[PDB]
Amino acid sequence: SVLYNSASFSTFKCYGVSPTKLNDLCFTNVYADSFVIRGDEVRQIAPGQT
Amino acid sequence: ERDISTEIYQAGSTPCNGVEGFNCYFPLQSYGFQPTNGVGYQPYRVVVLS
Repeated sequence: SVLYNSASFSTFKCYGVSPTKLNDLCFTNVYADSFVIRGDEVRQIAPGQT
Repeated sequence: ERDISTEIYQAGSTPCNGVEGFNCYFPLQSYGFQPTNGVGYQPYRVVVLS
């Protein structure tokens, strides 16, 4: 709930689970990877692109 | 049970009022059926008998 209310972003989505119910799901050993690319290269950033 | 009516889905906050913007999506989604696709991705035709 602290991901969209203050300010929207370009694209928010999740794979294998609805992003709306991130609260009830319970993960383990969460990593955090971040970087900066061109906006045109966003489509390359997908599970099943190149 | 069968449902026919199509309404724009709302995801969490930001009520849509039938605009399909952020966190709003069209309820249905099409296919990519082609013979060139994989064997699993090929369309099968189902006839249930009850």
